Amino acid sequence: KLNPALEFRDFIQVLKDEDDLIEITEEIDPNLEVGAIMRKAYESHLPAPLFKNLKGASKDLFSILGCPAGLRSKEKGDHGRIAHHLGLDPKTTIKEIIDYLLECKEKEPLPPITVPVSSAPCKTHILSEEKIHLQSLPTPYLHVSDGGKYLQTYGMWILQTPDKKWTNWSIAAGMVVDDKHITGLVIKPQHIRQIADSWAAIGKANEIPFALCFGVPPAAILVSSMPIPEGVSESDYVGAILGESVPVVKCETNDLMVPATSEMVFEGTLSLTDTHLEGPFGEMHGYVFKSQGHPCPLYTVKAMSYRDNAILPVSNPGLCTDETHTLIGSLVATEAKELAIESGLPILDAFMPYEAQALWLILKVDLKGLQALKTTPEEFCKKVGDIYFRTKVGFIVHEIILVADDIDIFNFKEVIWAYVTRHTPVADQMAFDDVTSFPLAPFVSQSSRSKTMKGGKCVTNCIFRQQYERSFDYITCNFEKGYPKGLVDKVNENWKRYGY
Amino acid sequence: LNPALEFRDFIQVLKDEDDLIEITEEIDPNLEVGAIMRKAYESHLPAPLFKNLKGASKDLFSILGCPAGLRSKEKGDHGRIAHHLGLDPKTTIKEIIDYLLECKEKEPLPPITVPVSSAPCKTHILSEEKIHLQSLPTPYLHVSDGGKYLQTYGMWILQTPDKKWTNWSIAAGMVVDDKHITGLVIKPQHIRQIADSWAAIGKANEIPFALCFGVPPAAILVSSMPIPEGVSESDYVGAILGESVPVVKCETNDLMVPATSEMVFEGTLSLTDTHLEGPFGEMHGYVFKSPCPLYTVKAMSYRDNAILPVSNPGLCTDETHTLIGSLVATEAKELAIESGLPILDAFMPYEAQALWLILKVDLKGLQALKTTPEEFCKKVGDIYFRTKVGFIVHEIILVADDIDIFNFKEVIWAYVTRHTPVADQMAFDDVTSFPLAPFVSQSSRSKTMKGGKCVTNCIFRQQYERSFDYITCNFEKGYPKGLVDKVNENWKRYGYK
Ligand SMILES: Cc1cc2c3c(c1C)C(C)(C)CC=[N+]3c1c([nH]c(=O)[nH]c1=O)N2C[C@H](O)[C@H](O)[C@H](O)COP(=O)(O)O
Ligand SMILES: Cc1cc2c3c(c1C)C(C)(C)CC=[N+]3c1c([nH]c(=O)[nH]c1=O)N2C[C@H](O)[C@H](O)[C@H](O)COP(=O)(O)O
Ligand SMILES: [K+]
Ligand SMILES: [Mn+2]
Ligand SMILES: [Mn+2]
Ligand SMILES: [Mn+2]
Repeated sequence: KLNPALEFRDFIQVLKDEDDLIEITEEIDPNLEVGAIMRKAYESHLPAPLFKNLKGASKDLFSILGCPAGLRSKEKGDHGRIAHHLGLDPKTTIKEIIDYLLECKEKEPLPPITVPVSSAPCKTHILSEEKIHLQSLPTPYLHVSDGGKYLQTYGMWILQTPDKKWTNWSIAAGMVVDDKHITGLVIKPQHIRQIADSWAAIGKANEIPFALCFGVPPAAILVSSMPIPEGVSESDYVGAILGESVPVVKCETNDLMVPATSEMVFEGTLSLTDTHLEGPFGEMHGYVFKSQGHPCPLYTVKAMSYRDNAILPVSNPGLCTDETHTLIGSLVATEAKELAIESGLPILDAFMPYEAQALWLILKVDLKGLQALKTTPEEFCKKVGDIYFRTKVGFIVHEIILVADDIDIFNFKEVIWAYVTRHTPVADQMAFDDVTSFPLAPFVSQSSRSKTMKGGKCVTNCIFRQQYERSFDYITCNFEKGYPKGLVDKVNENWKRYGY
Repeated sequence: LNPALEFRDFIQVLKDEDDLIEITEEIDPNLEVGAIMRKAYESHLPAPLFKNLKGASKDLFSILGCPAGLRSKEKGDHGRIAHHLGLDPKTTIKEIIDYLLECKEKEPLPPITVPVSSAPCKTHILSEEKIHLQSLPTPYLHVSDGGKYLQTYGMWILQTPDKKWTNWSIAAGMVVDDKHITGLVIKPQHIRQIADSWAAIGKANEIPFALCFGVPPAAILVSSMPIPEGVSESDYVGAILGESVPVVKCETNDLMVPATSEMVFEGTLSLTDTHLEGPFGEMHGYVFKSPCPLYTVKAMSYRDNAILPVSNPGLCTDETHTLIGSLVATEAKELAIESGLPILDAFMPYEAQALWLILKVDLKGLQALKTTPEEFCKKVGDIYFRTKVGFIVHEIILVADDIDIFNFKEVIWAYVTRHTPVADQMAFDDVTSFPLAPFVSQSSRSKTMKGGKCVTNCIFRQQYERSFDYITCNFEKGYPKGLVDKVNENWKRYGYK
């Protein structure tokens, strides 16, 4: 019996059973080759590559699994890979996946369970400080012009507060610096930064304990990507999704708990006072820019542990569609739907289209609910923007687009139609000048707005004026919706006989 | 086969390409014609030729639908459009546009009168009391249309009182009763400009016209193109064809009609005698439940087994996008060259329902102007939105020369990643609005008819000044060609099926 949500290796096996994984046995260079193969597979929605013979590898360190949450063909279920991180039927839609995650918020949180070390495959091999050699690993060089090799693209950073009440799991990119050090972005408003600032506040900025875990339970890596509330430990919600506690063991060199079935675990201390230049790194909007960036904190690795024949999962970001659109975007959408429900807005669904590179959040609006409020477009846009852009859930989003409930927001052909035909350029767009800008957006990073970090965000009204007051019946001029059902069925029936 | 010159040769070349289905079973012109057309358009399928319409006579008529719809890439996807011009069927939309511009530099060839005996449009001739427009199997195209639309891919002919300008153009035309048709006749369209000349000398109620169906395909393409005022479209159609269009006189007035037209209607137009028109399903995808001039039909002439060509507008992609959009883009490129802007290409993406005009900028030419985003956006908007060529266009989008503007994947990528919402958009408040845009028609801007247009800057600030090298993070552009080729070569050996 396979349990893909609880075991990374069972997740591999079910993708094999669905012919959605290719074991590549010939020699592949971690320098560019891995990365280009991944981009080709993401962009035509093809099977996930599993590289078994990397140039420079040892028997144990490591294989690479690329594209762990890319899209695949509609026949097998196109979001199948996502659905298997949650233990759901491979044909489940992304609307359904979202509404499942919201149901699991109502279930009892189950905290992790400690198990004996001999039951943790992550403890099979252990390396102390003098045996750590990060430059000897077959780490990938993923994009032309990247500043280094990125070991950490699909692992889980684990940090805990000084008072021990909140342990955080999240994903952020991590670059190998030298034989013992990794560096990466630690920016507001992310929780990794909030926890580090709390270590600085009690005098320990140069010695923050961390763990970095690869090939965790798939449900854990997906909740690592999700912006749940401050103070809530990811592990307890992951337990609710699994229906059982995640099994964990303690680190060798600190008090943190790591999943027992991890492929690889790195441990150490993070310093906010000892910094290094990071990047460049190809990013979720499709670009490598040569900008040297701010200097970033340094992670010092002091121990590692791993399984026999260990597998590193990898994400290679860029043009749609990859994990930075299917996870970051759809998990912002999950929490955006939750926020509409708690603040009383009449939203049926939310979604971040892949074609818009996770910059556009579409809200599908219930028209009876909207009419009950007896409001105007100007007041509704302000209320919505104030809810979303002044909170952490809104951070990556630069344009919020409001459409009526006759639009399938999960179909980008319906969304681009409503966008160009139902909003007046400029006049139907409300600017928010004083809110936090998203620094990765290229129109921000490559402007003066990078110095100031405020504004450039908008709410765009694609709801007709009459739709705020009452019913408004119009015909949509295509085959499926423009003609009555009986005629559609008759044309579909006689299609062959006509001569097609 | 000369498909640019003969409508029946166009139908045959489509037969030879398996791009035409002769439908022989009985089909109702009430909704069924329309629905079949929509299904064909939307999956880029072969054009339906309806041979046995309920209510038809032997001669009046069949319907060809989807004459400038898209087809499979294997056959050439703009093949139908290339055939209107006599070009190879795999010619790209880029090459089609550039061909139309090269044809502006050839010598115009005015029409040539031929004998009435050699002219098929004269095979059958009806006099005034033999006109019965309600006995034609005219299509009822969209649910909630305000009536039956006979004129959707025919050619209106109007001439100035001095005889020096003959205009050919397309505009929708709805049957009102047994003798009368009504259509939109609006500024700034040449048909309104010419009608107003007749009103100015006291003949607003008796303007001669003709209406022709199944014209030479090159003529129906130019009829949809905004060429300059006072140029008779016939003369440029001649330059395109490499010969004069062959024409014959109308029975009841002095206008000349193409000799091979399937059907010709003749009469007088009145601007002061109005009737309710519409609603009609339109180029942006809607019928809304929301008073135009009257055309009096006084004579008709037609071929044996005549064929009415039909366009049914709606969602992308149909003739309102492949012709109206691309021919605005053709004239938009001509205006850039004439005004001196650094534009390599222009296109109106079909996905944006012909509301978006994308302009591909040459960065060395832009850098040579020593300008800013604010000043360039003003310069571009002032050229386009204040002239007839910019009439349908509500957003102009400026991109650099690394974007293929003919591929909508790269357009939407550039759009969302390279402009700051609002701050990088310049509103034009005092220019004329397109009254068909749904955001205009369903707001109080329907009554003012000004504003709601903008130029959106999608060129990075540094690209106005100098080189700017970044990597595009996909497979074919992100990696060296050698490595791209190596991966493609070994793809099957890895295990991909
Ligand atoms: C799935 C995923 C999420 C990335 C991500 C990537 C992936 C594959 C990469 C590694 C390919 C590239 C860039 N990533 C970063 C990122 N957030 C961040 O602060 N820095 C990052 O470097 N994220 C988002 C981050 O995981 C979410 O915002 C979480 O909500 C953070 O958790 P938190 O709410 O506990 O802070
Ligand atoms: C190809 C095509 C073009 C339509 C058109 C359609 C098609 C199929 C229809 C019939 C399906 C629906 C609506 N159309 C109208 C329209 N222009 C207009 O003034 N009224 C219209 O009703 N046009 C565009 C018109 O032909 C262009 O604006 C020309 O440039 C007009 O020529 P002009 O420069 O000589 O005035
Ligand atoms: K998280
Ligand atoms: Mn968190
Ligand atoms: Mn004209
Ligand atoms: Mn014309």
